[PDB]
This record gives sequence, structure tokens and C-alpha cells, in this order.
Amino acid sequence: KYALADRFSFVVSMVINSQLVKNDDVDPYKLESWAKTEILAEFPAHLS
Amino acid sequence: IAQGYYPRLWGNDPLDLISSSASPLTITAKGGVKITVSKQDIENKIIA
Repeated sequence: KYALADRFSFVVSMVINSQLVKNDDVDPYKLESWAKTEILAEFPAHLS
Repeated sequence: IAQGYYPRLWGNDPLDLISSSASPLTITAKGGVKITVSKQDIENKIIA
């Protein structure tokens, strides 16, 4: 079913270095969720 | 509070406990970034 899902129509891949979240006091998953919330407002509507 | 006793906040040394890694006070910004400050910084900002 992963192969049946459309993966090329209006999809963008963001490849990010993981050194940024390498820190003792940084929770990557909570920080990642916040970044998506901040970006969502200006993100294009018809994109993933 | 039991008779003959009064509540003391965060033990003998409060500021040391707050600056500790096992601090009961947890401050988080940007969703997943932990904030830690040395005891001297908190002492400087306290006004007599």
C-alpha cells in the first residue's frame, strides 16, 4: 500500500542535517513540531 | 502543614536547586528547548 500511495503529485522533500538537533537540552521531536507550526502559516496550501 | 511547622520552599538552598539538573522547576521555550542558568546569574538578577 505504500507503493499505491501517490508520492509525486505536489510533494516536496526537505533534507535536513541532523547536527542541528544534536544538543543535550534540545528535544528534537518537540522542537520539530514547533517548527512545522511556525512554518505552516506561510506554506503553500496545495503542497505536502 | 502540620502543627508547629512552616513550609520552606525548595530546601536550604533554593537557587542552587533551581540551577541543578534535578530541578523541580522546568522552563521550556520553542516547544522543545530546555533553559538552564547558573546560580550566579539568578543571584545577580535578584534585587535587594
